[PDB]
Amino acid sequence: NQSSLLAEFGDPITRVENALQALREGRGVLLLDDEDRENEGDIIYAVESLTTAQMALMIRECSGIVCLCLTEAQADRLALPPMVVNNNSANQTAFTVSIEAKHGVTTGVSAQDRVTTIKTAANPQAKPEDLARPGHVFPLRARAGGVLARRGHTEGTVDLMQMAGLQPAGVLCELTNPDGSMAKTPEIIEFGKLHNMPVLTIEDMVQYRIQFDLKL
Amino acid sequence: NQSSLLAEFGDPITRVENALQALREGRGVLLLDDEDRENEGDIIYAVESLTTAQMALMIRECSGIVCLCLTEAQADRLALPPMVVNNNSANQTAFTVSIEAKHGVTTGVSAQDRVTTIKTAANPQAKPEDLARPGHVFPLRARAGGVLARRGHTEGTVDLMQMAGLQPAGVLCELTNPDGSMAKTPEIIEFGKLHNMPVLTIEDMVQYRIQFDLKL
Ligand SMILES: O=C(CO)[C@H](O)[C@H](O)COP(=O)(O)O
Ligand SMILES: O=C(CO)[C@H](O)[C@H](O)COP(=O)(O)O
Repeated sequence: NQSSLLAEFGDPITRVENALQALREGRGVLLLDDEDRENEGDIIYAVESLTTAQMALMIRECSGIVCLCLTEAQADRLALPPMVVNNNSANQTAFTVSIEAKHGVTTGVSAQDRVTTIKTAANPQAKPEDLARPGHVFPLRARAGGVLARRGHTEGTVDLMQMAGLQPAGVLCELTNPDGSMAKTPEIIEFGKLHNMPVLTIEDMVQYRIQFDLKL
Repeated sequence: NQSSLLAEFGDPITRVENALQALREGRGVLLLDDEDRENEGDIIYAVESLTTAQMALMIRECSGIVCLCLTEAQADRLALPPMVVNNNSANQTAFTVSIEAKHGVTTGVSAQDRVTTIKTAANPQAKPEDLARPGHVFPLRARAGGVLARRGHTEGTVDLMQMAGLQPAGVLCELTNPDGSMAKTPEIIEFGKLHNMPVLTIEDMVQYRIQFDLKL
């Protein structure tokens, strides 16, 4: 089972604390949502410490559709409305229009270029004109309340940054097996051991936020 | 130089003919745009013969942002308007809203799921309701006239299918080096030898279409 498989990463509180410390150290984490939801594990990195090598790993090992999780306030500052008015995706994934840094990039898709765009968008002083649309980074609007309002990786990403005392922006991408199928828990666990990345779940975060009374 | 490097794939007419034959055989090709444009090589596959293994290779080896090149007529049939009204991307890349098959998929990102979405969208009998929006496949509207009107990989993709007598839909994705930088011509050539994929350029296609008087 999953509870049993994740036991070696510690108990739920420990899994959360280890993930937060990894982010504070500039390392990535692996976040699983509910088994009855997507049942997928995303690599998560903080934007603050994001490097080209970390983006290259996401591209190499994940779906390649690398998303930028923002607060509603930051997406509003950037003038990024939802990509679609009537979202009928299964989870109502909150894609805004896609973005490219207006300056400092070329075609936008290289690992370096994606980082430039992400840092440009996540800048607390950013303005809409700093970003061209469309582009090759995919922002996502986290719901107010985080994982206590919506049990998505989007909310998990922003909550992890806030809980770790980091600027409230992170990137995510779904871990993919070489044959193109999506990684499930055993493969996620093995990837996290290989890359020294903590694994935790949305359920871990929810019970952690409830018990420590963690508004954000 | 590039002319010299591609000489081993044949002369320009031969490079085009070999690419067309590969597509007819269900194989992929590598298309380079102008050195002074993106200077990137895209893997191209025909939708008609697209397999999970081909999609997995694109995800593994390319940017992961896999695009579906459609005619204007097919995008209109699907009710896919441009993603952004005032496109200010550098090349005015003609992204529509992103799409997911409404049925037959789960999270949409697995290689199989992307193929299901692509085949669903490319179906000559498709209807808008067959696709959820947003999603994890990125359609692109090819300009009328193809590479004789716009020298993009988008037009190259649809033109190649039409020139090969295939249904006029193809997928593309930018070849990426493991370190996250974008592949340039020497790496593209080496990838095409490794994977038995012909390499050709947009310039090859333009002069080919002009000289053989090829409306499409
Ligand atoms: O679609 C996705 C990104 O492209 C993934 O599902 C991502 O994990 C965000 O979605 P959510 O917040 O719904 O879990
Ligand atoms: O952005 C892209 C896809 O995401 C690439 O540039 C793609 O090759 C299509 O663009 P174009 O037709 O302008 O060459």
